[PDB]
Amino acid sequence: APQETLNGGITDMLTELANFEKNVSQAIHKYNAYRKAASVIAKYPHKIKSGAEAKKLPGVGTKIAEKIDEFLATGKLRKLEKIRQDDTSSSINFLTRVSGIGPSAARKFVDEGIKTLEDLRKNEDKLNHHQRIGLKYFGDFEKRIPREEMLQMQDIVLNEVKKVDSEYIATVCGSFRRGAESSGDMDVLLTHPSFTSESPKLLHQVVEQLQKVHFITDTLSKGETKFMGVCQLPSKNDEKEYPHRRIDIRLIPKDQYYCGVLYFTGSDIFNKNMRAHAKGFTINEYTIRPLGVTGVAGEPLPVDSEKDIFDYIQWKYREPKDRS
DNA sequence: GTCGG
DNA sequence: GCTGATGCGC
DNA sequence: CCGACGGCGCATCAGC
Ligand SMILES: Nc1nc(=O)n([C@@H]2CS[C@H](COP(=O)(O)OP(=O)(O)OP(=O)(O)O)O2)cc1F
Ligand SMILES: [Ca+2]
Ligand code: NA
Ligand code: NA
Ligand code: NA
Ligand code: NA
Ligand code: NA
Repeated sequence: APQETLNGGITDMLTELANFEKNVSQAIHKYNAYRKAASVIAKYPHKIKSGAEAKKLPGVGTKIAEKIDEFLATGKLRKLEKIRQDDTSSSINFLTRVSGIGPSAARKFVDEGIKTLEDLRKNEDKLNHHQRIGLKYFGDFEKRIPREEMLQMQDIVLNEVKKVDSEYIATVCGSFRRGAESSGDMDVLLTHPSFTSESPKLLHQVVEQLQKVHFITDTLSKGETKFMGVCQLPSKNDEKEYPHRRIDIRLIPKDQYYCGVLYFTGSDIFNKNMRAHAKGFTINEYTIRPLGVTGVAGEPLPVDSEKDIFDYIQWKYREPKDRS
């Protein structure tokens, strides 16, 4: 992609606006509007000279064009400069960095004068379990995970899953599967021949084994098909500890596995494109369905490889590396 | 906020 | 007790 | 003008 020195001032401005819309205004559609605009501008291979120029791009409209004109004329946006100074809004925005504190919790905290991590720390009884864990690992959860460490993590997960039952299949998806040099977390998809579209404790026994070997250290949420938690690589006799990392584990039916793998591999942006580009078809995380004459989705087609799904749409098979 | 019925 | 709604992360 | 904009699983809240 183009160098960030091209339009980084504009992209950074739009992303900061997007965050205030999500976290303070609770205006999720304006957050996505600003993100879309920032993304289309990030990809534009020219230094923008005017709001009119940017307005030609899809997702940039009248108001972002006007903001780009103020930014180019002054190096700032009055509106952003003001909200950055605002103790209430800045504090709400900041607290949403804690995993489990969304815009609603953040506002409620700030309204009670709880505005900093220090205030959260003093008020543990006002936090739910997930929020306590997000606070405990605030710094670690914002660190990226080098690929080297992801491989070590993958080694542990695959070894322990097979130890519980050698018929499991486990696949690390997300940016790792796309060969990224670092990841934000570990996404694991799990299946087992006994669990299909029509069919005990298959997710639990895996989570329990990873806990028994002290890889999984905390649990954010855990149901029959989705686990969200925290893990940590072991360190040698005295290296400093590794950071705690986020890990998800999803149990998916065997006959929907490849649609699962495709979906959770991503990127989010690739999937949107692959879905939008689907001829008389609709693809979700579970299935690929042929749309009828009226646009109604019919029955799921059988799938025994990611490629089958590319075939159905006559889409040129991209490998995970090329789904960016 | 942007798009498009 | 329970159902359904909302918040949340992704 | 005005509605769509992603949808899922789990934790927790609101209310019967
Ligand atoms: N909000 C999201 N909704 C999605 O459907 N997705 C889908 C399902 S998961 C897949 C991309 O996965 P992630 O969200 O794990 O992001 P990633 O692994 O590509 O990136 P990162 O290394 O986790 O930062 O695309 C992603 C989202 F972030
Ligand atoms: Ca991920
Ligand atoms: Na609002
Ligand atoms: Na435009
Ligand atoms: Na948060
Ligand atoms: Na109810
Ligand atoms: Na993820």
